[PDB]
Amino acid sequence: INTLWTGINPPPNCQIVENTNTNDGKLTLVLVKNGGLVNGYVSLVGVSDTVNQMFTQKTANIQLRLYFDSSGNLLTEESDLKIPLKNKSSTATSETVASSKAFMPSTTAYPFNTTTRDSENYIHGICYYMTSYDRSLFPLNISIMLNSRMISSNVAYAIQFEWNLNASESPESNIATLTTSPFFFSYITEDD
Amino acid sequence: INTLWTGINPPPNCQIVENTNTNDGKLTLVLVKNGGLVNGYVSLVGVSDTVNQMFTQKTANIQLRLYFDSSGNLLTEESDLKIPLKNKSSTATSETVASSKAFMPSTTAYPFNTTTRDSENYIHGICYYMTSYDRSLFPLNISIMLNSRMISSNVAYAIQFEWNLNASESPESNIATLTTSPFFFSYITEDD
Amino acid sequence: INTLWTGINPPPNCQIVENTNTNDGKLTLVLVKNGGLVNGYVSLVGVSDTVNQMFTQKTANIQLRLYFDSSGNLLTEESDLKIPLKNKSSTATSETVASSKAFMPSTTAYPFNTTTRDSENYIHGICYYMTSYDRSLFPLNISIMLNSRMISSNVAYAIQFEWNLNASESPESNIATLTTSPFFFSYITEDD
Repeated sequence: INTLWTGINPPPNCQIVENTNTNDGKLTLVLVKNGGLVNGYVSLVGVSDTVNQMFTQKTANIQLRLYFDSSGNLLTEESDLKIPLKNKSSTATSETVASSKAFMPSTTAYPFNTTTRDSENYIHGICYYMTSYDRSLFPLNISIMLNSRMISSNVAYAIQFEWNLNASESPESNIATLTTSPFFFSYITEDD
Repeated sequence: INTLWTGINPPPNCQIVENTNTNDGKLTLVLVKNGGLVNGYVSLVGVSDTVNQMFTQKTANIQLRLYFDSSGNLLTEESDLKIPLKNKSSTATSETVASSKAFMPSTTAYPFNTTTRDSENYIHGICYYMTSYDRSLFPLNISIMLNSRMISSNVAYAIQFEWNLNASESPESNIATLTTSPFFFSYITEDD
Repeated sequence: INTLWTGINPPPNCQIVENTNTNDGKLTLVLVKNGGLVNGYVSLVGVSDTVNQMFTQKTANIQLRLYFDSSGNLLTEESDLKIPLKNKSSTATSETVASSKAFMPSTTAYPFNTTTRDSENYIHGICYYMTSYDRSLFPLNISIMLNSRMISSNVAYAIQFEWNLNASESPESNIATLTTSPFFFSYITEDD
């Protein structure tokens, strides 16, 4: 049960836009309990042509905000991911809510809405986008927020993924199925 | 047994130049089963005058292709690595064949030779090389394929590393035994 | 017991400057036993006024040198880290000197003071420093040396961290609580 994910290759379960009437992408998130820290693995695959065109320009920004409750269960209504996470006990969602907080980011490490302590609970790094026709690689800046702020009375934990493109003439086409490359990461996990 | 590796400080076990009939590099590969993911650790060291006199050029491309059978076993023949991977249980491999599939990259999140899913199963990142005389750092792109294509009937999985340099004037002498800094990756292990 | 650390959020446990009568930074370090590997986590925070004003220039290089005795305990004398690394069996240390070795960097994969092997035991990568007023990032260079050399007869293993700024005009203020973003690393653990 040391794993909590989206599933290997899942169906469209994102909402890359503050409008979209449905799911436009395909987030693949794999969290694994490693004692003190949690092991991250993140990768996005745009499903909606609207999201598949964003890159067509020269600069873009996609961010997905995830919110959990006090027991580490995804809150579909609040968070951009609209499909619950499950812990691989098959490849199918495992039952027995034995607490998923084990995968939750320590609020003592990653404090909520605090000043005189300014953010300093960010994850920064680079992932890459492989060009449609040409197989080139454009570096897109990725950063994980971690307990951004609780927008809801029922938000106890938060993990936010933000990809930022800012190059000179991205793939001008659409075959740009937009595929962010895997971004490996870790964060101090919540106590028990 | 969470560990499948090349062993600590192995002996020449690669075939880097697509020409050599002898091993010209020492590859260190360590895979550790961690829930639904597999923690990777690669580093490479040059052995032959040939390989070592590569960063003497402002441009290089070394690539190692590994192929395993349905039982997570390495195909020495089809691979550039000519020594089977072993599981930590001493510092010496452990016997029995409970199957090394648990370390094999899931052929569901990373499919084989087909279109409509054109690549997107690549892990791109950056590792470094630290000059001989001086102590300066050179960025050298790394990218891990993952089930490129079954170059043989008896191929179940494949993992291909690829170190590429592209700067302007690198340690041009020779002592350059060549050394990639370790690069850390993670992918979705095979079901079981 | 697979978690050796400083503890989520610690007290200035450092000694960056080769001067400071006392500590001046808050190093956050998490090691995790993981098969033949050790998954690391690193983030440093500036406490002193002197430190929090380094990034008021264009360059800087700070290095926390670490050393352990044959059983894997942090030798506070020789290190710039002045508080032993406790085991996580609460959020407060764990007893039973059943050995912390398993967390230590294999003296074989990473040898000590020697030639014919010069250096070749560094981990290089980039983490980031966010701007105080602007929400920008300035990439710094962190190298992890592993088993540098043994400066004392009681030195068994060592893990040296080095961060390096080398850009052009950094957050010239002081608000610079000097918070380096987390740096994920892995190294091959000592036999047992």
